[PDB]
Amino acid sequence: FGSGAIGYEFDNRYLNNQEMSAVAKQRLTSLP
Amino acid sequence: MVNNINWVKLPVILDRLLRHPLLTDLNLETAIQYTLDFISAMGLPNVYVDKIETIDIKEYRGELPCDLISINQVRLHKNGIALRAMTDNFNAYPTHGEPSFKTQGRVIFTSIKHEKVDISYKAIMLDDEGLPLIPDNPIFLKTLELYIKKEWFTILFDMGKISPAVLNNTQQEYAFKAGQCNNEFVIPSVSEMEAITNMWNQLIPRVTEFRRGFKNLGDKEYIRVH
Repeated sequence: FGSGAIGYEFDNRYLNNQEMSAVAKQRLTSLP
Repeated sequence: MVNNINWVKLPVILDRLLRHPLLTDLNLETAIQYTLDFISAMGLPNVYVDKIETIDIKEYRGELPCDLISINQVRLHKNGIALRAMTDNFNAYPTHGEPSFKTQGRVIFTSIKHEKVDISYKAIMLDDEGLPLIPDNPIFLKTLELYIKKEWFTILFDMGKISPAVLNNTQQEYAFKAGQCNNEFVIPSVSEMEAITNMWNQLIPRVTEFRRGFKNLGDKEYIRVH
């Protein structure tokens, strides 16, 4: 059948947690 | 400063920024604000125009010029004797000396009641438009360009539209050129190291150059033969 309001929010939340991991590897380094 | 300050209009900085395709949404309006933040943060006294105005003090107060940014000295008009600074907490206030001044807004607060004073000050150089005019120094111009590129990239890094490696390169390159631009404007010319030489080499030390307009500061000290 079909209804995609919980498939959407779980997929949108998995890409959020994957994006959250990617921005936690960002470093503005502090050697010369 | 070794080089002369030849003046150019603000849109000459926009030919240089819009060579970068990520800085193509920049304006004159954004170039105006980021220039004045840059001009201030460097604090180079060669970028300002030296002016002198005589104002009259009515009662320990006088109205300051509209373009004034920093006072070089205030002095009296009839004597030429310079005013130092107001350390008094109770200045023009009576109960039941060496003259002074104090400036907060567009008002100067002196120690003298009814007197005319000369004020030597610094202003910003303007255009035919009432807009700032910047040096054509390609060191100044490059690091003003790197200033605006670092303020625009900092917004874009907060938005997530710039790599942290990209901003780290811009923050590094602005950091080098800002010291090179400081040293370009501060380090004296050959003709200013001669006045520095004459102040430094003084057998009888001259310790009252503030009373004059620092006029005889770089004068050479001569000793008679005996």
